[PDB]
Amino acid sequence: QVQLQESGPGLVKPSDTLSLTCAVSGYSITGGYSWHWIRQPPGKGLEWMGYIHYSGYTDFNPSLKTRITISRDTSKNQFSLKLSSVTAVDTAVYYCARKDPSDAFPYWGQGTLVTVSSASTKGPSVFPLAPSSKSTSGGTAALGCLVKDYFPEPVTVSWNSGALTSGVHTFPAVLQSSGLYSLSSVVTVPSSSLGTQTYICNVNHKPSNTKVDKRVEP
Amino acid sequence: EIVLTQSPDFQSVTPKEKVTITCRASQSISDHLHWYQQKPDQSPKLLIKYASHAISGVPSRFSGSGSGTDFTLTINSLEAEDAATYYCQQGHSFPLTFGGGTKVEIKRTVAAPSVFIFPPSDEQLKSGTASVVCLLNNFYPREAKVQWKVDNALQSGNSQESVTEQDSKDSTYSLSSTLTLSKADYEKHKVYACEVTHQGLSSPVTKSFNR
Repeated sequence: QVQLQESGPGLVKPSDTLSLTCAVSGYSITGGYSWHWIRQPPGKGLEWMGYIHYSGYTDFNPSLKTRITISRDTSKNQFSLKLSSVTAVDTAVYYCARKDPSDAFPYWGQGTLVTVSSASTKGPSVFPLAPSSKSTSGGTAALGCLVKDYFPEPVTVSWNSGALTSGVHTFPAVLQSSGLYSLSSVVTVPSSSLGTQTYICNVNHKPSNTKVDKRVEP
Repeated sequence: EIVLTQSPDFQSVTPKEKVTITCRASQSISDHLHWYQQKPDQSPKLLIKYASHAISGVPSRFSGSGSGTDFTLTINSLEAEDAATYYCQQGHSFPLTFGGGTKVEIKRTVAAPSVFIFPPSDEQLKSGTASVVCLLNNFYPREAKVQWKVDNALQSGNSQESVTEQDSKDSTYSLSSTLTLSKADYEKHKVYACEVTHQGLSSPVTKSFNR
């Protein structure tokens, strides 16, 4: 088990330079293999960016070479990525990946999304979608969170700290006319559980440092 | 720059059926082609190596074959599990390259939307705007139409939809339509209706509320 974990500011302004680090745990970046950066534009497909070898040797994809560098801290078990003079084309999800000689990628990080705009971060407001039924109905009721007026992507929504998983649908964010994002998260429950159990949405927007719990009740 | 071209680009497969996917390289990479699966919001998952070798911890379901310029991946028995998009990758020379992907959708039986309507909360309301949302839960196919009615006046250009990804267990879609109005505009009216038109629904459904 290796573990790749990328961090970096998720919003960087255009013409500025994007910096990302991959913390690697459970294996040594100087032990072997190659350490790669790959990005995926939203809606698009994977573009391979460059890499650094266990030796410290690096190489890159052209169409990026003249604006991109990659370095490492062996003392910290991390390699890094610098992409200068950034434009909207660079709005993507960035992945850490450890490549074998195959040369295939068995291990990847979760991906971190960087979006490139001059616009400011906006923490969201959270409103409840009251359950469709009472606890004496005896069928299924639906209740949700509505996360509204935030920038940038992404926001994360779980129910009851993550104990509640089944029947949960989180809709992709929809870019509003004000250029602010917005989504809803809904859950369907047996109606009888409305009088026996409390549903909380946990809404999480790192870029504004916002963590909100909303108790959804009638 | 070896360029890779996959086929098809989108594909609709009935459950428990075979999915074939093909790559066409621009020169002979022989052995050196891998296949990844990517469900949405997740990192890709290696499926096939070299280009017919199986990964450990990967269903016997999946398999690959091909050489030089043409390669084929096959899922022998489509499972809901397999609602992803498939990539091939070339390992013959740098730069490293992936195909455009192949979205595979699972064509399950028709399901009918479960419709729900939600008044805007009084916290949001007290803040000037009112959002009324209509949840169409668990349906197939993806296609459906949602008509807002306010006091029977047909609303246009003030709504917005979002549609979820294909469920990985029952393979159905959910939809959300959001009507946004001014708080002033909100109580100039009494009835609010989400009218739903869909294939699995013999006649259109309307869900509403008052006050």
